[PDB]
Amino acid sequence: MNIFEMLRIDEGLRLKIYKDTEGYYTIGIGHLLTKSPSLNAAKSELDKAIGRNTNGVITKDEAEKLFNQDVDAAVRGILRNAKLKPIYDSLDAVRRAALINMVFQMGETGVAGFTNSLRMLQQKRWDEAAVNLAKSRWYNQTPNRAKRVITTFRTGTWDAYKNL
Ligand SMILES: [Cl-]
Ligand SMILES: [Cl-]
Ligand SMILES: [K+]
Repeated sequence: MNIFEMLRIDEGLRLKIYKDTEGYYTIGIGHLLTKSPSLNAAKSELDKAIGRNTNGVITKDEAEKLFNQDVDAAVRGILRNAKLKPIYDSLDAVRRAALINMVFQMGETGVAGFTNSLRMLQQKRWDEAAVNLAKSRWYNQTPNRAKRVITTFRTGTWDAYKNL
């Protein structure tokens, strides 16, 4: 297991524009296109992102290319953020993937807002961090995914993803 495999499980793979859990146009492996309710806007983006006039469908290789970029951008965002960098630096590699996962799903700004959870993580109070992380809109809206990510932070193992 690794961050790519982890996120592939959590986000799935769809080759045509679809709506994510929040109702937002997305494609490939969780690549958010826009928060706009306009499909045309989403199609625009798709074309910009892939570099060609697509008509809302992409190939698997194209989906994987956006995913590679997206994982890299999440790591990049954590590293540039004053609130997240120290947390990321303090973690082991399995927990680092859990944080990248959160940032991919909600964005740098979003995760940096998790102040208290972040502090418990940096303190390495795993059980407490896990309880705290669950007290969130994130957990309530995507509880199965959240539980997976939280278990990863709690244990430092991939047990939540094995068998998937
Ligand atoms: Cl993009
Ligand atoms: Cl879920
Ligand atoms: K998805």
